[PDB]
Amino acid sequence: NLPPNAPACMERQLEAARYRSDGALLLGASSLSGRCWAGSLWLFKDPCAAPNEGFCSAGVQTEAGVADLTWVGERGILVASDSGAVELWELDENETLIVSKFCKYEHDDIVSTVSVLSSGTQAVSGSKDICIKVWDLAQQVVLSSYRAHAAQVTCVAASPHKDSVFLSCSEDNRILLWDTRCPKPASQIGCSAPGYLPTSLAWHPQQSEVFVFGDENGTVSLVDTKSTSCVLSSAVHSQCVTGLVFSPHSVPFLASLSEDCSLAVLDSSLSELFRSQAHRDFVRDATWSPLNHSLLTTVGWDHQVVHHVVP
Amino acid sequence: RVSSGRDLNCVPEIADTLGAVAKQGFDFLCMPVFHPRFKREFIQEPAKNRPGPQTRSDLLLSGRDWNTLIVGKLSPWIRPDSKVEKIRRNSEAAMLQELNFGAYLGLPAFLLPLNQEDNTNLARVLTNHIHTGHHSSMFWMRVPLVAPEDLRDDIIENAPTTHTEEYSGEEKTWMWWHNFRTLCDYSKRIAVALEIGADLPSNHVIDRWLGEPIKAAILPTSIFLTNKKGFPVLSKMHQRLIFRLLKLEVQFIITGTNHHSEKEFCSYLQYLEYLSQNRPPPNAYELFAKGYEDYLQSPLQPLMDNLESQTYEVFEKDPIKYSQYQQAIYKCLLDRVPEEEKDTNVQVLMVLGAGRGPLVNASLRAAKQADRRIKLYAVEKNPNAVVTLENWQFEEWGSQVTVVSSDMREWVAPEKADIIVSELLGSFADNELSPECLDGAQHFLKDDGVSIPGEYTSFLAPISSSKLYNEVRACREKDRDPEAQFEMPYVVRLHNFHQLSAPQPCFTFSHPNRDPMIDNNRYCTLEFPVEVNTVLHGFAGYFETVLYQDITLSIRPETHSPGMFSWFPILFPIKQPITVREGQTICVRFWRCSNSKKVWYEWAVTAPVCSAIHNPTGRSYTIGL
Ligand SMILES: Nc1ncnc2c1nc1n2[C@@H]2O[C@@H]([C@@H](O)[C@H]2O)[C@@H](c2ccc(F)c(F)c2)CCN1
Repeated sequence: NLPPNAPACMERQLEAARYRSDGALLLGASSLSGRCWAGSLWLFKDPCAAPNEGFCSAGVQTEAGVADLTWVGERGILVASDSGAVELWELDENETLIVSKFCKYEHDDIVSTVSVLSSGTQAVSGSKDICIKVWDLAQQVVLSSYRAHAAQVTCVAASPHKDSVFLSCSEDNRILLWDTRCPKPASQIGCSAPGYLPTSLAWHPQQSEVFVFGDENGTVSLVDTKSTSCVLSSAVHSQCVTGLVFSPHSVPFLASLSEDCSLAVLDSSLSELFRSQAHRDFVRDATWSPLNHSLLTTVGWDHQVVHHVVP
Repeated sequence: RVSSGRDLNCVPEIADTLGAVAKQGFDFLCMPVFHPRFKREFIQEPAKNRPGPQTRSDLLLSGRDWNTLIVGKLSPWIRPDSKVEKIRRNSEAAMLQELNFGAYLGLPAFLLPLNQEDNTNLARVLTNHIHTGHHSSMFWMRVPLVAPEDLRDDIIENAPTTHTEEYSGEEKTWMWWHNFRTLCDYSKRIAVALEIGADLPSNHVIDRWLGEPIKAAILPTSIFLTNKKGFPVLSKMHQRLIFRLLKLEVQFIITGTNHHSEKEFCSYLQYLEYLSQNRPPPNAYELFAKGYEDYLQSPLQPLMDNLESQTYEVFEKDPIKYSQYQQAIYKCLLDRVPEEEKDTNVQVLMVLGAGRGPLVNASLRAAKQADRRIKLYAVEKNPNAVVTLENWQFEEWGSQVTVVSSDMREWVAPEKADIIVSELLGSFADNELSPECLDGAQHFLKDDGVSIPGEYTSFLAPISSSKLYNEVRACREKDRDPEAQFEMPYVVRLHNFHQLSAPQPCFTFSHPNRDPMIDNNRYCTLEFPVEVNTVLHGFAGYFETVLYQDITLSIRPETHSPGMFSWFPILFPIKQPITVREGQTICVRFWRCSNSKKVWYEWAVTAPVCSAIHNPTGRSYTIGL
């Protein structure tokens, strides 16, 4: 059986995989080829049934493609769209449908990265239009708009606990540390060398002054904000690092994504513990199960949902 | 009206999206031909064997629609000048694939960005595509007026924006373009899509794009202000630029999402049409010139060639020209015969090169106006023109006019003249051989005789125009020097160009020439002070003439005789363009040379660098004596 207003077909290119604190799986997918270039949002209360369409809890189709996604609590879905819009999709009371709360066209090009700030009432979006926008999710408006960068914004990552703080990186070779509290909010941080372009950002979930970034040449970097001259880095991938996700563990593992179609799992020293070649196309997301902490669920452009067992 | 298009980097259903933009009032659409986010791999397995389709089918539009309504767009992940080998290699293959798909589709144009200094490998890959079969497709290089790094918000505390003026730095985007089009060897198929931002740069920066092949202007919604009634409008400075760009007949492109959500997307368009309809009207010169803009013509040689009937017709529909000739004759006759002699002293007036007779009639209207007596002689070498003259002499003029069917240099006159009148001038004054003709004629002028015109001077000005250089470069003919097209002047209504310095007088001739040893050969050195950074492509020539006293004719822009749409400026190209820095002087040498059979010009730039001497011995160009 298929839920109401949901299509019987799923878009081949899987963009985002996000677990809710209960364990239900959020899927964002785009049609990147063929006649129709659109997107969709899917919910799976049974995560082992995904990617299969006729065995979902909820499903909706968007006008344009899904470049990025984030949970807004337990019933909210914040969408980075090709349309230049930031979309907030409100979940149903019975959690059967996915209904459009707001769709605002503020960015002048594809919105590529979205991150919800620690309060859950504010969010930051990064776009190909080179802008960075701070959003108020209740009033459905842009609070602040920053042209800090000189090239397309690749990754915006909100800090774990400060609403003022978020990282951003761009094809202009800048990693910017932000604090909405300063009159000049952004601050250029990173390694001594200019190196390769920054592609992915992830804060440490415990050390609040520490983060990790992946470059376009497959190198993962461990950076402390204070020292501002990178401590440790390993060449984890043969191609661009798409995403970096820390495990929910008190002592966390780092999941490394790539266009080399592999997933790697690393420790504190960035050493390789696990690697999966399960995917036949680009690895686009990773989420660890809130329930089984040793489980890691990846999605790819090969329309595969691979559930991993990390020891 | 206005040729305008819509820029979209998001098209979910190609058929629906096209109808919507046509409904809004757009003549075309700029869109991706592969999904912008859809990165393809060409070397490494498993991503290399990604199953198809790789984009949407060509069957989704008619051939006509692809040919006329769709401008293709390069995918933004394609970076042929990336510092990462792997990315460079995939971007090359991806660029070829998308460019070849655009060619397959039959697209009229395709957009590629210049968003950084180094675009060498992008230029290499485009050049190789351009030489892979002969096609008519155009390439639009998306360049901003202001680099994004120079317009960023001053919000990075440890990396502030440079407030210090950097004259050359503010023109960096022109250098990105110049290098790219130099590397691509000035392909006629490569043009500019000039992206205009919120805050315009210095006037000098906007002045660099003078003479450049601007085919499209990109206006983002972000740059439109909001008027009191909520409509999108532009700053007075932004309006000036649009007015300057309408003259270039560019296609305007609207990019970005709608920020005037109260109104529709035709709102941004309606402002452009409104601005289009509210421009200072095209004057008699601007209206006549329409169609001839930067169109290269050969200078007339009416001595060597017998002009066709319709050439005479063009240079007759100029009443200002013959009002001034009439006035110069009127004023001369009064100075030669006083009121007491107004019926005893009859003046020998010779029209030398009478054409179809408008100068003859002008000498008639100037005899009755001055109420003085004249005996007219109408000399003309062109026997076909003499047909029109001899029919005029029979049907209207009568015994007053004596038509002479001869060249003025070979004619034996029965009596000496009081006034010899002629229009033997061209766009560079002496370029139709007025000195030589009038020297061969002054023997039959009285010792106190008047020549109308009595003096003429040519002027030169250095110009920049990569459009006109390319236009010339295209004039190669088989069975002649592959470079002879740069060693000849062109009559051209100079349009898309930049005058680098004030016109300065070159060669002057006076009539009659009282010199015991008359020499029509010349050598002139000019020093043109340049206050811009530019590229010199050639020299525009104009003239000035004194018919009689204060009565003059001019095509020098400063002193232009108003209404004289007849004469267009001449262009003297140079084989190789020359970089000129701000503060430098352009020094040019010009010679007027001759032998018994022919006359020609030779020219060379000596400063800031040397050129070759152009047209040595009249090898590429001569004026037949
Ligand atoms: N050495 C010479 N002996 C006798 N006649 C000569 C001549 N040289 C020229 N002419 C004849 O005079 C005119 C031509 O008809 C020409 O055949 C004249 C002209 C050109 C274009 C016009 F539209 C125009 F109205 C008038 C200029 C050319 N000079």
